[PDB]
Amino acid sequence: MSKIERISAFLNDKEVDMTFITNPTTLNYLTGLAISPHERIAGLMIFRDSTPMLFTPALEVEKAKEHTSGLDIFGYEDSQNPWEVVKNHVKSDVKSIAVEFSDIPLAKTEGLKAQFGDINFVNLTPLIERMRLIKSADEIEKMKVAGDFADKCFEIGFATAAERNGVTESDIVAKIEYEMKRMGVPQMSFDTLVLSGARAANPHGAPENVEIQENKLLLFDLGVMSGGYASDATRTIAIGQPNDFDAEIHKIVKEAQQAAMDFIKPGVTAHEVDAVARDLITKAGYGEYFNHRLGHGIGMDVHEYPSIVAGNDLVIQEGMCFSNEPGIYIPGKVGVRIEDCLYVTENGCESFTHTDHDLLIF
Amino acid sequence: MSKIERISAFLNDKEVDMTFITNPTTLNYLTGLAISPHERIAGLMIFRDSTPMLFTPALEVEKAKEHTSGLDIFGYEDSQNPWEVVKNHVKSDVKSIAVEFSDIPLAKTEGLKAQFGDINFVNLTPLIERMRLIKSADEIEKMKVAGDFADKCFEIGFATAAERNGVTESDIVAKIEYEMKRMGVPQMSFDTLVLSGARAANPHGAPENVEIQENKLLLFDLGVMSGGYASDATRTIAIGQPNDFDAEIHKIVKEAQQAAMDFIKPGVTAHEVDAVARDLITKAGYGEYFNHRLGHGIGMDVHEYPSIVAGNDLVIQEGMCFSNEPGIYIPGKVGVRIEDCLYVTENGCESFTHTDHDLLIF
Ligand SMILES: [Mn+2]
Ligand SMILES: [Mn+2]
Ligand SMILES: [Mn+2]
Ligand SMILES: [Mn+2]
Repeated sequence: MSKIERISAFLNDKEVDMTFITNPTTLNYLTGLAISPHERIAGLMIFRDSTPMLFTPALEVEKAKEHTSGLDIFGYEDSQNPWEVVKNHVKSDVKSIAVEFSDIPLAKTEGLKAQFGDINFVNLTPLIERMRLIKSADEIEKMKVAGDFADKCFEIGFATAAERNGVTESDIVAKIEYEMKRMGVPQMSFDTLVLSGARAANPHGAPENVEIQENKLLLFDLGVMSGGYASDATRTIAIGQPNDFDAEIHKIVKEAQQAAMDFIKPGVTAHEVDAVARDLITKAGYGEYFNHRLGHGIGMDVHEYPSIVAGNDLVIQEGMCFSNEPGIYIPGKVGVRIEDCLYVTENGCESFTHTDHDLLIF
Repeated sequence: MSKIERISAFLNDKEVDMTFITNPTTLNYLTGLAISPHERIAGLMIFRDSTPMLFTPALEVEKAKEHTSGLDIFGYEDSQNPWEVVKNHVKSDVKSIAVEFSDIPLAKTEGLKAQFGDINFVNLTPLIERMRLIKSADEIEKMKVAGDFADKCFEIGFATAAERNGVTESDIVAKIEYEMKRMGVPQMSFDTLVLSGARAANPHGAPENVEIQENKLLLFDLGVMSGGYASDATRTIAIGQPNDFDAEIHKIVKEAQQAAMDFIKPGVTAHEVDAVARDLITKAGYGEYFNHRLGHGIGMDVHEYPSIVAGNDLVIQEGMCFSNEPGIYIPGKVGVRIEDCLYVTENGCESFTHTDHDLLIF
């Protein structure tokens, strides 16, 4: 039964009067409508036993009532005090409101207190996070579209680097984001990374206007937003023939990531999935250089639940989405990472990106 | 008054004990420290008669003394509770705090209340907007740098559309932003607009993957961020030879804009600046199709003060920075806008951009 009926069940169980939801991502997940309120006010109000209302600026009202359903919509003009309009549409005794503690600024809560009195505010964010851990088949299709665009990014990026003739890290970044803009993509899901040689072992490194080094490795970490959903992936290639040491580090990381991918299925635990990759790299003598958890969740944002880390005994179940991204980073010498995100099926998993994992030579 | 002296005199006049300033653009504006703190806590604290203090995360502590002087800097470890460090470091009594009411979220004012008690909060933002309304000489150099980048975008945009061969509005936008990226520009200051023929008359049109039209006009509205400051301009050209109706509409807009630039100087009012261009368009027979104010302010953002609009009797002063952008939009037929931003000198004004204003044919 619907997300809205789940939130309304929460309110009765905890004896809270209504919500006032403000985050534009949450608003899109819950209503289907992507709204950019910027400076003005917009809120979603859900009750224990009454029709949910949706309060927007006067200009967005008609757009909103063609592209949502089940909602009671009304608005306000710059000539009005918005909290007075809201007050004129709620005629009950409000003594508690559920809001999102990390998003709602002081002006909104004070403006709200000025009408309904001395409110007791309750945090709604933990329940929203929990509803997002399991994805529907409809959600997984959209994330598959974002994955296809991440695969095109690699082909364009490898080809741009192989032309040499003075090409730099920033030159390659710009060319990649040029092609995505041409195909209609609205933005990247995080800052695009292209790092040459020893520069790939720095955890704070950033693409700059430095020429890529011959006979060294090149790291690409990238991702896009499409239809409100995200993608994330990493691949490490070679520019000319590398030396024997750097090719052996790449083999270790490669086999470690494929072993975690052949192990994931419902019934195992997050701790166990981290351990497959980490034990393999530790047994080979490079444990002190794999210094972060194996993976993180993904969905509308690039960083959600669950956490694939030690000490987490959560049971993996069908529908979850998360990243699988081991690495070895050795300062001044070399750094390598290989990354996919995936979704969990009834007897296994499938990955969102398909580009080759081997050490290709350009 | 230095900027710090100005905040503190405010506190003595209003009987407030101290500040907790949190927005990173404000932080940069007041001290020269530009940091991106994500979810960790940073705060600037000024007093009525006592040395200012600055609270940052344990990382940023010594990159903070790189860029600031005269401030007692100190930090906190991820294993610590930040508001506790703040409470044990402030050894005077606090019952009231000045903050930025639009920026500071609920979790942070509740974190402060649990350490200091029942705080009375007071809004500092009206004062920052009054300090930002007049620009210093150093601020104007940086805005000129951002304006030159906008002239370079026009050179690139005209050339790309001259090539024809099926090029579209969205092809043209991608090439503009590609080139800015290669030069190290962090981002644009708003969504770039390229609109062809009758599509420029839509008040809500947007670049799309459709071929530009021969023998019609083409509109370019664009700007960048550089060094923490913004820019904004518009030009309108022709693709092939235009018709006589569209060329006379361009001439009317050209003269209206140039007329307002020769009028602006200290002493006149904002209402009078709007009327100079508006009367010219009205007397030529198209007043019904000039349906927005003549300009807005510019600085760190593109949406600040003063407002150039009927009814605003504010007096213009040396050092104010605003836009000058009349236009005519006739549904189904044509749209033209021409736009510069400017700074007011001791006896006139000067423009931030220099690209030609005439109707050029590519
Ligand atoms: Mn990644
Ligand atoms: Mn990742
Ligand atoms: Mn403007
Ligand atoms: Mn503009």
